[PDB]
Amino acid sequence: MDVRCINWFESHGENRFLYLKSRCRNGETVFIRFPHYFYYVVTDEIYQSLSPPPFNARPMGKMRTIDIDETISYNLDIKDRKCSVADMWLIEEPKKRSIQNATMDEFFNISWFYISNGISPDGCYSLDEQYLTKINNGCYHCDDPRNCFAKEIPRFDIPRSYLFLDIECHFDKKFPSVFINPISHTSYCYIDLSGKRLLFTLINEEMLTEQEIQEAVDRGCLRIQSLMEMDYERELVLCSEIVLLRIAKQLLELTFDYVVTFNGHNFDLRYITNRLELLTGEKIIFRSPDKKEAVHLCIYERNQSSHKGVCGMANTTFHVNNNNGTIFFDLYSFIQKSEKLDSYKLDSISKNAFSCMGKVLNRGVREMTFIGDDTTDAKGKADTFAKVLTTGNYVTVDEDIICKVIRKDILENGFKVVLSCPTLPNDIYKLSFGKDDIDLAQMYKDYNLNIALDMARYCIHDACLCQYLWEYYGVETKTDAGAATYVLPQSMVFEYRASTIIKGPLLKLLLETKTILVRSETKQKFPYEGGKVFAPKQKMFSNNVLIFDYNSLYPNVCIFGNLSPETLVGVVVSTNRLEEEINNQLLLQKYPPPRYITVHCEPRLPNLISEIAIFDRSIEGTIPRLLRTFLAERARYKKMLKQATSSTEKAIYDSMQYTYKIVANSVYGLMGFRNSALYSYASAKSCTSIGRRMILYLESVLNGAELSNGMLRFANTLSNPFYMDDRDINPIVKTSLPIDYRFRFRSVYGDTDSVFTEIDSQDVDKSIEIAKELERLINSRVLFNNFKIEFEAVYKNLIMQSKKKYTTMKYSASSNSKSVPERINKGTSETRRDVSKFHKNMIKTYKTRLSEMLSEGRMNSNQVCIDILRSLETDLRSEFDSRSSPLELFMLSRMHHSNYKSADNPNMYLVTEYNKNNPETIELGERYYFAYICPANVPWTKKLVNIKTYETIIDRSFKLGSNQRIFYEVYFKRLTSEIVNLLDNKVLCISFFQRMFGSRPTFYEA
Amino acid sequence: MNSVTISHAPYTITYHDDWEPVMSQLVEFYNEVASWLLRDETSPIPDKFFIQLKQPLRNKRVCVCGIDPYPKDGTGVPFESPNFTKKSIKEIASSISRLTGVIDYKGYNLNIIDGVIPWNYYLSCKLGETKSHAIYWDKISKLLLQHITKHVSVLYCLGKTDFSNIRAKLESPVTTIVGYHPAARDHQFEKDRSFEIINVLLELDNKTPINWAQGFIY
Amino acid sequence: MTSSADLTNLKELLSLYKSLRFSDSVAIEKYNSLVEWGTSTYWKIGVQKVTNVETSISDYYDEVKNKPFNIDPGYYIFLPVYFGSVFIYSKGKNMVELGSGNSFQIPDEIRSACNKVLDSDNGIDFLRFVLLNNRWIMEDAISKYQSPVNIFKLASEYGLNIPNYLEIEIEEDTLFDDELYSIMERSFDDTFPKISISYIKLGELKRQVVDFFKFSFMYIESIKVDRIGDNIFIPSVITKSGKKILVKDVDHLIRSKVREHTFVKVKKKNTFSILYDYDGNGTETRGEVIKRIIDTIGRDYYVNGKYFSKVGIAGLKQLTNKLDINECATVDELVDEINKSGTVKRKIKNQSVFDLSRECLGYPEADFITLVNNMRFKIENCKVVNFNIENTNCLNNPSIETIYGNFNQFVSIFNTVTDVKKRLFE
Amino acid sequence: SDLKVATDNIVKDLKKIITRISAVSTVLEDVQAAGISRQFTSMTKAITTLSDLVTEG
Amino acid sequence: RSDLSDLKVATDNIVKDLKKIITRISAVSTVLEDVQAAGISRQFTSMTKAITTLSDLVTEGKSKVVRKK
Amino acid sequence: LSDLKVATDNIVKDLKKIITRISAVSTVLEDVQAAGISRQFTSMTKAITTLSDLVTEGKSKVVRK
Amino acid sequence: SDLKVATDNIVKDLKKIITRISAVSTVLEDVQAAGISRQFTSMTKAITTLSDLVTEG
DNA sequence: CGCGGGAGCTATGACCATGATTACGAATTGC
DNA sequence: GAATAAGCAATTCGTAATCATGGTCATAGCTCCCGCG
Ligand SMILES: Cc1cn([C@H]2CC[C@@H](COP(=O)(O)OP(=O)(O)OP(=O)(O)O)O2)c(=O)[nH]c1=O
Ligand SMILES: [Mg+2]
Repeated sequence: MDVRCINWFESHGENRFLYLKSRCRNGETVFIRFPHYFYYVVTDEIYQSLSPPPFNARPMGKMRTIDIDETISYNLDIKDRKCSVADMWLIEEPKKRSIQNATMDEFFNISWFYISNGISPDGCYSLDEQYLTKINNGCYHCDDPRNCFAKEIPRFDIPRSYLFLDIECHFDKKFPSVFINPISHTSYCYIDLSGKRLLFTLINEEMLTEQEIQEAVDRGCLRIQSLMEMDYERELVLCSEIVLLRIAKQLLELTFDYVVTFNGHNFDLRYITNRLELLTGEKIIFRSPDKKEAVHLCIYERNQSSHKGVCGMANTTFHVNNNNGTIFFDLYSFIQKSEKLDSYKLDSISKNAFSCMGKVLNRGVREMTFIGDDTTDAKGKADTFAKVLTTGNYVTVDEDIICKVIRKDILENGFKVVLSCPTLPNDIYKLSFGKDDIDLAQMYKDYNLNIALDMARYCIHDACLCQYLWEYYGVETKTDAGAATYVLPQSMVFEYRASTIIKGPLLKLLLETKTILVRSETKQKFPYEGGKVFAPKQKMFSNNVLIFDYNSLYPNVCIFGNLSPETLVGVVVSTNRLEEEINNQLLLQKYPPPRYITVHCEPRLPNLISEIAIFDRSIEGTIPRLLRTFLAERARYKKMLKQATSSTEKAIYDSMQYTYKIVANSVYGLMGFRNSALYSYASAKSCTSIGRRMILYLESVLNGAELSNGMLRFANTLSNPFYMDDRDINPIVKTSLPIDYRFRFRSVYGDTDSVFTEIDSQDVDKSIEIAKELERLINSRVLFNNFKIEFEAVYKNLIMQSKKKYTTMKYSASSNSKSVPERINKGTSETRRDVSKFHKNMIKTYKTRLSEMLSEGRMNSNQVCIDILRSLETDLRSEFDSRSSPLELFMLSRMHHSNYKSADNPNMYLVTEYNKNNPETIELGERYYFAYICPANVPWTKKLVNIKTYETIIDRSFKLGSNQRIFYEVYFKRLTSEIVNLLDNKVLCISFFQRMFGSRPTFYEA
Repeated sequence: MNSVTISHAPYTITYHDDWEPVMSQLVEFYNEVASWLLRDETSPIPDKFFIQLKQPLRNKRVCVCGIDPYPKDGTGVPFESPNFTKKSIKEIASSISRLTGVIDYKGYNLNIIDGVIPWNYYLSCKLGETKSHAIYWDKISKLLLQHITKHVSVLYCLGKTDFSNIRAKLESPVTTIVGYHPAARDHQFEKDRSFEIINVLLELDNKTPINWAQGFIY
Repeated sequence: MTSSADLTNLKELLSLYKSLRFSDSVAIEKYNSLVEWGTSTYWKIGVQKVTNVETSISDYYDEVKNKPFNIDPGYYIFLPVYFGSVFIYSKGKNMVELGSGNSFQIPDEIRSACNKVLDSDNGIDFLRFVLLNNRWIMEDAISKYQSPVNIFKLASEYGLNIPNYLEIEIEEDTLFDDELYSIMERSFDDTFPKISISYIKLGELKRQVVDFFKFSFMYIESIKVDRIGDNIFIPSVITKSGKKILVKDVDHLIRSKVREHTFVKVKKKNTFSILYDYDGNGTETRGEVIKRIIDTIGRDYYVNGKYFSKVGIAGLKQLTNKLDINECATVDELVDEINKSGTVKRKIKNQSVFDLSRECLGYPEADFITLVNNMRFKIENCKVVNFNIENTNCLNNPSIETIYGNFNQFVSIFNTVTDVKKRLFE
Repeated sequence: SDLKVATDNIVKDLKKIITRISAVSTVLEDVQAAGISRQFTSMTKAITTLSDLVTEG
Repeated sequence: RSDLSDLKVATDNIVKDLKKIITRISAVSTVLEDVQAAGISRQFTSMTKAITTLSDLVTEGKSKVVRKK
Repeated sequence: LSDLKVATDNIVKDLKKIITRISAVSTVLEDVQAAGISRQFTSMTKAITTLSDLVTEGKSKVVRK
Repeated sequence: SDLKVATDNIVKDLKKIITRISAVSTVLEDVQAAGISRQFTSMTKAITTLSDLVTEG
């Protein structure tokens, strides 16, 4: 009996039960109920003495228990790490049991259900019907999960059901309040089990007069009076708010696979349940698959406390208390977790997501026709833009121009759109779905039928935009990947951070490797060094630099050095040079260099001068095997990334390989995280130490490296920096390049593993071919074991502001001279979310200007500074006097949290005053727009204090008053400081900074 | 003891002068939530909703906070029952009797103790349902408990599931003790030591410890 | 949060909050971890973390009257306030110096006896101590509900040096003049130098320290060292008239900035001469003061904690005196005797080779770690066959330079201890 | 050379006074150190005026 | 020396002697002014060296007493 | 010259400087006597005799009477 | 040998003072005359002390 | 003739305002 | 009723404690101006 796992979900209250949502090949949804136990791991003697006997016990095999405690030794009398190899038992308890000296307690009962029963949460299984008993229609009970979930058949596709929805509520105030404000429009994207995608919007008839309601009926919309009269095929249905909420309750009570909303748990579904229990007292009742218990839709607040500083409450996600198995998915929390954008409102997410380049076919007085195909932009971008445009109403031309869609044609391989656009000079423009040129509250004041139909269109665009963001991010593929790898339920894949998604495959490993990691003493946290970031040698590069990046540097460091909490033989520390030399000699003669790696680190304590951690590379560690699992998954999704043609699947697979990169670096990070079960201070410290030695090794072989007569000479020897190995250390390496190539290499910059290798060539194709030869030669000769560098790209016109701050044009490894460069900004003002759009636009314009008049090269740099500062003063005074740039160019953004050392922090104070004074509440982890606003009668301010008191949180309904103005002085001061960092010429820049802002500017030191 | 006028429900709110800086916002939220609140038959009568507004806040240093009143027979004062038929006040009295040794008592009352203000987070609920009027009392509960935690030193919460979000629902930091509910299963309220933890955390703040024997009714 | 163990941790947090001025840095860090636990668990708490705590017991001691005064009637136990460095031993169970808050190394039998004393009564806040001429004397014992004479007898059982406690009965308003002060100081009948006397009521806390003296200024002839141990020397300073002014520590010499032929602030007593606890106003830095003091005493002396220590030919004799065992001439009978004595064998197990060789020659911890950290070692088979120094910046310190001069003898004893450890357990 | 032996007696007596300052200045209180520093500033005024008279004439 | 106490009589005596030393050096300064105004030719290189040694001695006595904390 | 106030102010300002100069001569004389050198003051005895004589006739002639 | 020529300069200065006193002293007015008389008595005291210092040997 | 009351000057240590320096935390990003 | 959390490096911006420098203010020397017995 073939099924595919859709969702796993636990019962809460009465008997503790675990359920599986599954579908067969024919599409009939099958539920499997399990007796969900509390899982405990004890030794043989503790299993023999448990006072009451267990409900169920499973022989877990003779499993070693290693005490992962980092006790520093001042000599080489390290006592052996406490390994107690004993036969183990899995205690399956229906209720929670407090067991003395029970091990493996960090893992959850759901992962213990998965791995001890051999069940993959992303799996296809042929279920043995002799172990399944039928509770009711559609649900079964399985008492034996080993034998029933034994045959793992390959993957087959299933008809997934979906409910994408967005609601629109009338507000005459700033924000809707459900006690006073009704619901105007609710739109639903019903994708049923047959694949039928139904787009229908419910319109509140209580806002329209009877003649207006008759006019809406005559325009083709359906009138209903009850729940039974509702037709899902009709795209526009008018009803009362009670009937609208009953339709919402009927749809949310349906056992979907996925109810996907944007900010819907916090606003939309909460507002639906609130208005439903106000207007008629009904509740959206979620039923269990066996219908033993029933719960109501209560949006329970779940708050993620921080793990740094005072560990304050840093993020709030909202979820649905449902026991039916529908994964009620909030896209808002998901895209906050995944993406890094200025705002996480739906307009900003669709601005970032569905951005396409379109060329102009027809130019009119007010109608511009854009077309977009596979020739205008990347492949699949125009198809996604067409699919968004199928329900879209407004397209943002370039960045600051918002244009209404007049006519939309969906082509075979792209889109053709007619827009309400003024005449523009350039032929190709970026098209995106950003903001709208509407004022929602004002068109609520004069609310008529045309407004009702346009806002039905906007609300169906938002409900379908949930689907378009669902398929853009590939959330079902990400959910399947998370269920397969992290060994978690599909509802539980995204709601957790690194440690929980580690705990699945970690437990898979610890059952396979037969290892238990326990602790006796308390864990101690010390500040340890991280990656090696080199200083940039020069600010500007007219020369090509080659970018060589270690493939997963810290995972390969952990796998190479066997850096695990249980493979740490001991930490040898010395307060003095004498016992340091004694311990060094005993280290060389006691621990062999191939079997044990000895990692010289900076000390954890100031009295120590040396700290050597010894790791045994004979048994493969838990952290290295977990990292081999995660880079196996990452290499698999990188292989699908290279095999993806459309930009949709390319973005999805790039996001998933980046996610596996982040979780692989999180395996490292939990060893530096003191509250983690995998906390190993010596292993994380040795990880950064071996990584830093790899950085210095790759830097030293590339700094001063030359290629001449086809023969590439590294400046230093090709020695393994930790031990002597059998590979050759000769820097004279044979190439596969032409003999006439005579080029020199200079490592100008290193940002942890990525080293920036300046070749004296300026040709793109020559640099790409030579750097591919360098990557192959380094991977074959310079590097060793799992260490492999990758030539990411050639960075042309590299403008290094500082460490981790550079601007360049990127020529990738698959690119050539004829390929279009990609402007990569890393950590500059354009990337930074605390930097205003006016600052970003002005620094981009002035960087282009500086590149132009530095490429001219006919006139002196003092006059460069004079001309750029004069144009800057003219532009800033024009902005200060004219004030033509709107508030949207001057909104900063920052995340709201509670993780503050001071209780009277001004940012927290500002958000709390906003939440008191306004019906819009900013949750923890929410991104809010704030701007520096002062009264307009205030003149130009030289001596500036109390800057954070001028901050004002800006929302969609904020309008800058006549008395108010943007405090331009702080934005101008930051922009001027960035420009005089770029301009050098310190004395005249201090003179201009004091003549305009009355202060000493901060100049970066190389 | 200043008073304000509201449009409906008790039509007056009597409050102590320490409750003044959160009173206009209280009227602002109550004027929109009370019209929907009044249709459901509430467990306390509406005139007893703001009895605890009359209590001062300068002398109070411990907030013994519940999530809501009892589902039946709400007297308007949190953890108060003259009939002494409520399990929550019964096991609170059992814990105080196990601490102080005073076992010969007719009843217990957390309101008569100096320095202890008894609080219900949601100020009302439906007759027979727990946390029913959470929807009506979110903003009011956040406002009033943040006002309490500005003045008191120690906040004691009688619930894990109900007060798991209390560090977010209050923005100013305060000594929060998220204790178990008395009706919580596995006799977790019998096992825990929260009242002496209240006294020790008061002595850490250089405050006068609560004498818990003042609340006994003989 | 809510359990019994959390109540226990909070009670310990309150107990070490009440003894912040009395605790060592280990107990200060324990208090800080308890503050961190209470901040992570109970969100805001009343107590903060502390970085630098001034060690002062002036909350339990009244302001010194320094004038004759009438004594109220009642019971009185007059206790001799001695001259040496005041040490307090809190519930953190390490020695705490006033004004510095640094743990200081002590003989183990004294530490075990004080452990037994604090195991006898947990109501004792701390025990007040004297460090003068390397001999640990209980000043005082401060307890909430017990008279200090019981602790004095109880520690007299354990072998600590206990002063002559005297309980005298006062029934009238007797004036406490300098003559009755001299009568009571000779009624103590101690050779040990006393700076003042503190008295306690039978039923009323907040001890008063009464001190009759005169601030005096005598011209200094020279600074003379006097042997008080196997290697350590007390500092003493001498007037031109021949009267000896006692000095508390070497840190008393640098802190007062004593040099020859200068007037010093001395508190004259009936018999003893007491140098005042004052900061020197000569504006010379601490290193140059150390340089001048070592130059006028001799370059074979180095600053070792509170005392100067000598250098010389250091062989098996000082190793046997450090081990407190019988004297052995060769290595082999020394290892055989260590095999005879199980406790010394266990001590050599728990204590490393460098620590044994450093405490054998009486070297300090920090200065010798600084000196070893600036030289290089050629080492063959756990032995120092050659040494050369890289940084000569530490050699400006005369203590570090003196220890570098005696480094050859340190190498010899280090190799001897290395051979002993090699044939003991390998 | 009456002025020469006068300045020789001045520097000898002032050397004796500075020797006594070196003897007593380790234990001086703040107010008397401020007073003797005031007298030393008057000393510096006197020797700079003498320097002006022997330089300018 | 003897057994001295309470240095303010010694401080007043040292300040009075320094007052005498100041009046003596101001006396020789104004009589040097008068004899330079008289018009006699004088060579004062050794006088300048004596003033330099006097200033060095005065600042040697100065550097030990002025600065607190 | 009117009202003779400026002449009196000038002679007061001059005579206090003369007094300071005379005390300065006495102080440097005490310094050279305490230095220990052997000196003769006979020419200065004649000088102090004639200046004392002339200032005694000035004192006899300056009286207001 | 500088003290005798300095004393000669002082003899010339007091000669100038006595000649201008004899020029202007036809009227002096009583309070300033008493002031310069007390100045002459203080000057006589100072010259008497200097005479004691030159006759003490 | 000789010392006390008084008034003006000259620095001089100390207190405070202003502005530059630096630690310190948040916010972000790069890794 | 109750049932987690990746590290460090580096840059910039704002706030606040600390300190250099200068202005100012009480105060000690200090030195003459005048006076009265
Ligand atoms: C991004 C990131 C990285 N790290 C560590 C871990 C390694 C180094 C360098 O990793 P990088 O992204 O440059 O390249 P890397 O990932 O090593 O190379 P690949 O892109 O996987 O090929 O930084 C981390 O701790 N947390 C993170 O979020
Ligand atoms: Mg990399």
